[PDB]
Amino acid sequence: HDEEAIKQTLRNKFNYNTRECQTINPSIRERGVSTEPPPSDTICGNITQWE
Amino acid sequence: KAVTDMDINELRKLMIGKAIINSSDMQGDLLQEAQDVIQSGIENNSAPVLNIEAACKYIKENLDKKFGPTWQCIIGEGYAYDVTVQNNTLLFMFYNGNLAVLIFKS
Repeated sequence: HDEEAIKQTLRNKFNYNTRECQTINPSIRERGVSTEPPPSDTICGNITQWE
Repeated sequence: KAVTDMDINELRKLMIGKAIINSSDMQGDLLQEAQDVIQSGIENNSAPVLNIEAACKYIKENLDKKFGPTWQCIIGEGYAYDVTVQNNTLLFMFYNGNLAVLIFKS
């Protein structure tokens, strides 16, 4: 057996185990929100003693 | 007697607690809270001689704490004004006698 083969032979399924791990990520989303204050109206009031 | 006996001087002297509302544009529940506070405040600050500035200062401070930061109310014997206000933020009520009160939220 060659030294390179022995190095490959040294690694074993029980000897080396590979596991793939990922972190859950929420999908990116784009949303547009517009806010506009309540409508305002002009009011004119005249008060007199008789009224 | 009755209405014929009653005179303008007599009517003012006979009742000083009568409340008359001329213009309403604010929600009724909101108006009830405002009407009780304004009537109580004006009588307390009326003093020996009624002060227009004194009544407004008490009303302005109470209204700002009660609802919103910028609240403007003006009371005068007679006046003409054009005011732009937010929906359901203006209440107009005049007290018995020559007293006109205007309160609005800006």
